[PDB]
Amino acid sequence: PRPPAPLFRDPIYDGAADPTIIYNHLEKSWWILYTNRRANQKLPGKAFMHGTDIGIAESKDGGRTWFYRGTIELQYGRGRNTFWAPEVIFYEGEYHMYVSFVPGVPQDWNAERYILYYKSKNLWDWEFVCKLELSSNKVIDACVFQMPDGTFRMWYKDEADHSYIYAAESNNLKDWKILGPALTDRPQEGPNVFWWKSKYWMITDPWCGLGVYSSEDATAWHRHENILDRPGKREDDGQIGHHADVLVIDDETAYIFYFTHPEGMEGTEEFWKDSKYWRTSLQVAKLEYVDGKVVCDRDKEFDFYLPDLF
Ligand SMILES: [Ca+2]
Ligand SMILES: [Mg+2]
Repeated sequence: PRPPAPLFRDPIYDGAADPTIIYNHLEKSWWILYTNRRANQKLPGKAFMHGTDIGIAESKDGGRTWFYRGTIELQYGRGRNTFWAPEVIFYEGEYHMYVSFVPGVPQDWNAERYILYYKSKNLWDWEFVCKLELSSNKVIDACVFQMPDGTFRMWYKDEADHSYIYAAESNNLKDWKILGPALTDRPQEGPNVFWWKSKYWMITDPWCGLGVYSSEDATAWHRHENILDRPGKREDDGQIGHHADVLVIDDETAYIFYFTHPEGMEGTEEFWKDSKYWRTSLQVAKLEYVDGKVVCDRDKEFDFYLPDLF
């Protein structure tokens, strides 16, 4: 059947955003990990975006039904801090998380941002490995893809360099070498790289729907039309899509997980003055390949199924 719409709302703060989907091999279930903004609280300034943990949504029926399981509450030093937009990959029997960190609970954008590396055997329990040394101390929104020579490539947003997408590389998943700016066409965030239809694709969030790029080498990018830039008809899908994660099932089947601010009015003073605008909803849509380009009709019915990985 068609996926649920919305796919999922967080039942603690209703601030589900920046979804990353990961198969839980031990419990044989699909997990979505998400930034949980404190969206249903009456808070000063931009506080609702901060003091965040990672929420867990689980499906045992291939994504037809989702249930909140709880939080991943990470620690980096002392106090109440901010955790954003985890990347999680399974590799050599372990889960590898690249999570964005903001010190304390800011009420504005006047703070550093780091990417931190945590590891887990079971997706519940995480051990701190290290802080990544990237191009600045204002870096967020890691995504990782393993290249054919075995080297892992990372993309992230550098807010200290015009909010451009940067690339880095690692052979051991711990130590990362800066490759430099990957995209210098526009400020954007939430990079997501995948392989499909014999090409590399990057999805970005330039805040007017999602950017779409293709590459033969995951270095030289060719820009295509945005997706999820027009309102959808489904419940809570009537606004631009944000910060996506792509799951490739097979050569014909790829799903895009994203979030909306369903009440809209982003980019206005009204957004910050009325907490009704703060809530976010997870969504899924099906990617298509038309005239050599990845496209998406968020309104088109499809039979959503997330099979167990064997
Ligand atoms: Ca991401
Ligand atoms: Mg992913």
